[PDB]
Amino acid sequence: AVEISPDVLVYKSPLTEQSTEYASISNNSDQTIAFKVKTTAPKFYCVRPNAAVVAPGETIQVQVIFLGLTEEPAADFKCRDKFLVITLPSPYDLNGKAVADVWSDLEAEFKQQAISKKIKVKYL
Repeated sequence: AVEISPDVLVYKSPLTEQSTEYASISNNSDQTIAFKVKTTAPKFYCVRPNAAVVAPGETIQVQVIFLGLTEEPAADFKCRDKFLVITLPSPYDLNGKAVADVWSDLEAEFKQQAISKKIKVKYL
C-alpha cells in the first residue's frame, strides 16, 4: 500500500562533518496520503520535507541531513537516534494550509489507520 524505506540510515565517517542520507515514501494506493517524520535527535538532524502529501503512484524522497559531531565517537558506539515516519490518509483538500497545519486533526481522525515505520540510525 504505502512503502517506507530504508530500515536503517547509515552515516559514514568522518562523523564530524555533515552528510545527507535519504529515506523515501511511495504511495502505491489509489488515494493521496500524508506523512510526518519525527526526529528523536532534532539538534543533530534536519529533515526535509518533514511533512507532506504523496499522490497515488508518487514517491517522495526525504533528505535526512546529519549535522555532524564535535568529535569522532568510539568505534563501538551505538547511535540510538531514530526517525518515526507516520503516514495517514489525506482525503480532504488542505485549502492551502500545510500538512503540519492539519496533521493534528488528520491524526486525531485516522490514528488507528496509520502506517508507520521506525527508521534506525547507524554510525559507520
